Amino acid sequence: ANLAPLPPHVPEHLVFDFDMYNPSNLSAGVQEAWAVLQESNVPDLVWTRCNGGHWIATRGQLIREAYEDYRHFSSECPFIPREAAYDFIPTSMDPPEQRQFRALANQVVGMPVVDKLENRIQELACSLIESLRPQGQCNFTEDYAEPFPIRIFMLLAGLPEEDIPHLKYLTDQMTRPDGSMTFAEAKEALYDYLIPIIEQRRQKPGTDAISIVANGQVNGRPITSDEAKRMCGLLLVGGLDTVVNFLSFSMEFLAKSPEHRQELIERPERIPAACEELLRRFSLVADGRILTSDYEFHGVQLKKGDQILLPQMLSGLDERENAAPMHVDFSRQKVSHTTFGHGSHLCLGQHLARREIIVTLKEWLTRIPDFSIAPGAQIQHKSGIVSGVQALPLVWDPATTKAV
Ligand code: HEM
Repeated sequence: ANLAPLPPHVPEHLVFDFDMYNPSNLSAGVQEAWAVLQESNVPDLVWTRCNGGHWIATRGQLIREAYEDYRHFSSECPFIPREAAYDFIPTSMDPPEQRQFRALANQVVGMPVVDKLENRIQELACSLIESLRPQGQCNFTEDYAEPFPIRIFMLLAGLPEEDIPHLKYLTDQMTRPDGSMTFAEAKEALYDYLIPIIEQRRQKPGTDAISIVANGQVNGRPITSDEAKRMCGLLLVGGLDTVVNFLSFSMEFLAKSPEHRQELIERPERIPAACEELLRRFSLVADGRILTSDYEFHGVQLKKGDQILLPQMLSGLDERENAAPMHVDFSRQKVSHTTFGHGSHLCLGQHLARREIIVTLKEWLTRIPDFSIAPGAQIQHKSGIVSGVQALPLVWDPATTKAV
């Protein structure tokens, strides 16, 4: 059944064979499918024999504690299964070194860059939405959710419009390969692309993200072209699949809940709070760490080299962290989640992501206030490191919409 044999140190009462790439209840919705790990008969910390065999922490308190404890729970191997070539920076690095590359990456996506970009972000959203508005329909995932983050990256990185189809193909192969290329081939292709641009902006710098990363200082010396390509790499792929799929869950829910749409139409000042609460409800990342040594964690013996999945998705859904966690309530006094992670790798794009989400909601709801799922359509989710939405066919009446 693809169950790896149970390591001898793992007690049988801790075994719960969850499959993170194919969970049992997927058709109920992917968050609901993962929430099974939080039923009361399910221990706080379990081992699944799926996918090579690995721990899962199922409660927000454990998830946070392990993300904090990078000395036991290392990022050198963050993906399950173990045999899954990933050299992006700073994602596979622990502190101390991680902190250098992080401060550099922060100069390109940090809050003040985000404030600088806000209306470029709005102008992109408006032109995307305006072109769909008179059609009375779209595949949201395909027609807005994908083109939007990749266009934001071209803006940040100072890259030409004409490169978008090829860059999007390459990033698409990394996360949903059609078979043309291996992951390594897509990566090297991506590197082929970025190397000359980095070399040149080392020499004639702009005020764009590649210029900033190329001309950076690590541990007292300049960044190597290799380190630069591997950072620039993460800056591209880190903001695509997450944003594309998050925007999709959020639009799917809004299309299914006219009352929540109405609330934001009538009170657009609530849109930043609604953004936070959507990020809790439709959280969607689950990566992991590797044990640096033997370690007893909450009464459970963990072995050096064990992988442990620490699902960022699960902290906000945990009923010990938020009451009625499946209920969407834009007025939650305390929205608690780890949707952007927790600890030293906390999402560097978190400020860019919130602006992307806020602007999307504000702009869509004012131009196309009333929209629904396409009659007959059943929305299908998918599950993995980044869970998401397969497609989102939306429809509206063009007469009910505003040219702005
Ligand atoms: C809904 C949108 C997003 C979500 C849910 C999300 C989620 C996450 C999570 C959970 C991590 C930490 C992973 C770990 O600890 O192993 C992370 C890291 C990171 N994210 Fe995001 N992210 C989003 C958007 C973005 C965007 C728009 C960018 C900008 C390009 C970005 C850039 C990064 C980078 C560079 C890291 C590495 C931080 C480090 O290792 O120090 N993210 N993100």
